[PDB]
Amino acid sequence: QMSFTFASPTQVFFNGANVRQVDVPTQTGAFGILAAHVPTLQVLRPGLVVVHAEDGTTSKYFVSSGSVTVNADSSVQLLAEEAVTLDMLDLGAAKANLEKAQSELLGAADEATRAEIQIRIEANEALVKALE
Amino acid sequence: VALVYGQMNEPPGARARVALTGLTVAEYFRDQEGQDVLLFIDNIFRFTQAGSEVSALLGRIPSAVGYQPTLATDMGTMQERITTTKKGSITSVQAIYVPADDLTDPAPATTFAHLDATTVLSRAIAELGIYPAVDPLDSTSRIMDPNIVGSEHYDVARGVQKILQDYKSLQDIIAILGMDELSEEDKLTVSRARKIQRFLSQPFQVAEVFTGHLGKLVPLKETIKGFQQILAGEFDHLPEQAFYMVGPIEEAVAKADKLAE
Amino acid sequence: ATLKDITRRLKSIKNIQKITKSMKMVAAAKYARAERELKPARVYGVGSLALYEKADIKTPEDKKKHLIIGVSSDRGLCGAIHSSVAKQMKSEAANLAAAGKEVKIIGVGDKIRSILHRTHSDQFLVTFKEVGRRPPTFGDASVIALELLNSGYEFDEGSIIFNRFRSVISYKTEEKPIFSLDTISSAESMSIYDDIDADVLRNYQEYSLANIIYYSLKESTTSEQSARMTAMDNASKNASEMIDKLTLTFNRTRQAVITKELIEIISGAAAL
Repeated sequence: QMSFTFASPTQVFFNGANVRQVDVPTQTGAFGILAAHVPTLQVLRPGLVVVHAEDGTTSKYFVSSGSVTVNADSSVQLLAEEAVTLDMLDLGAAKANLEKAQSELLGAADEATRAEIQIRIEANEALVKALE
Repeated sequence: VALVYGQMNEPPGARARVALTGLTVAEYFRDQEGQDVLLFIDNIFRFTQAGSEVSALLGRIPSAVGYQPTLATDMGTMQERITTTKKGSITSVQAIYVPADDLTDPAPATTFAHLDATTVLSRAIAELGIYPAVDPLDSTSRIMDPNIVGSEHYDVARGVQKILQDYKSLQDIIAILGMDELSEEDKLTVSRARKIQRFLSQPFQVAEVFTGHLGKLVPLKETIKGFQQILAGEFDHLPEQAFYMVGPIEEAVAKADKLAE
Repeated sequence: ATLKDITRRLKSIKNIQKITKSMKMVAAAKYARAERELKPARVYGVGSLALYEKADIKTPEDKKKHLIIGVSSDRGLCGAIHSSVAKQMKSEAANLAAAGKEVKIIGVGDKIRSILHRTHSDQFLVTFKEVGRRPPTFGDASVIALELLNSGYEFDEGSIIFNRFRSVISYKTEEKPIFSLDTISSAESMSIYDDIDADVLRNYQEYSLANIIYYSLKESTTSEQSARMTAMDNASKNASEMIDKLTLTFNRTRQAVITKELIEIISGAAAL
């Protein structure tokens, strides 16, 4: 059916395992996936993987960026970039960091600099929305 | 034992005769009882040095590396009086000093021309706990030959020496951790040869007076049976500690039984 | 020889033997670290190669812009690694000399540009430095991707010549297809697939570059440490053999010097 091979440059999750539903939680718009699905290739967001492996398990965790690729025969490659868990995160660092991003966004002048501070502040705000 | 001490403070004329004096006492034991005698010479190099200094004092032009011309002849006289006869079996065990850690020096050249076993004692397997560290891998006996000691004895001895050589190689590999337990055969031969190295120890009767480990005499047939039953995989289900300082193999069985508490 | 000469030679080779055992143990420790790091990065890369194998898009012909990515070590002393990499690189360069033109290349490490100061000293476009000192990570592979993309260059085909790791003793020098422009991708198989718009697929393509470069760097560093441990093991063995031979000739030279001096003194005292 589907093989949800999750990976990240630190470690690998479920590589070669029968999974029933993966909330693939991306930039174009966070969408679930089941076994039979249309094949797709999409990049990720600072966003929120919710995996469900055949038994109603709800394991959610946070992903910086990466890439999802599914084929006809459902081989779900979710190659993330930094995949952290809810047992790994804190709150006040993200709060102070989004305040710093707000201040530097009020201080930005160049378009590349404003784009970097916007992706910084939206990573922080979707991060805190994941936190709370 | 009869002691003949020719001390260093004596002139070399009185030190090149110590081997001759102790050999004369042992030749009394050989030729008037027909006995199995042991001449233990603590040092063959000081015998050669004493003969060298005698022939230096007598005005003879010295030989090669500093020795006497008569080196092989003097070693011939003594080292061929210590041979066996039809009646007795004098046998020299002799502590030997090699100069400059060299084998091609003339005093070890003549000595190894007369030697037979060369058992190594060392500290490496002594710091492995085995007392004393008689190295077998560096001890090349001439009598180790199945035409002389038998096919079973030589088969067991080749098995033991080969399995310890393979353990030394696989010990290097398991120390560098390349395949980390390389195979089941690796772990099997490491367990076997670790048991064998623990089994090469023997409690000695001269160490009985201050250590309670009683000293056993182990005859040849029991050594053959013990190492054959260890190499045959018969006692694989025993711990390695059940072989350290035990005489025969059935007492190693009883030690494994008394350890299982 | 003289006696002090062989004493100097034995001192030198005993030091080289001890330092080569030190390099063997350092290569063993970094090999164990690279091997335990190799387990997640292998699955990551074979997943990327598996999605490009199921989406088995071919290569369009009759175009120019090719790219060879040499990924190997910066500091050598590790065997026949860079020889095989340079051989494969110039073989693909001679194969891409005919009917291809833009064989402008990128490479990492000092050894790749040092083995390329002569044959393709014009065509090496960017070079990297300090690989193989620290273990390879993802953010430095991001630096490689930024110096490939933001330093503006466009390419349609080529290869990422990476040192492939296979075992403790062996290795492999072989390529991976680097599908490069979206037109190579969006030809038929992406038209079968879904959500294959140009920006999403080209951001996917840049991330595929960072993916295969991460896989290549950790594979090459693991092969580096394995072959370096092998080379220092063999060099310690050859140095120990030559220490044994030079100790034998030192001893026979020592005995000859003692016998010569002795014959001179005895000849003097006899001719007196």
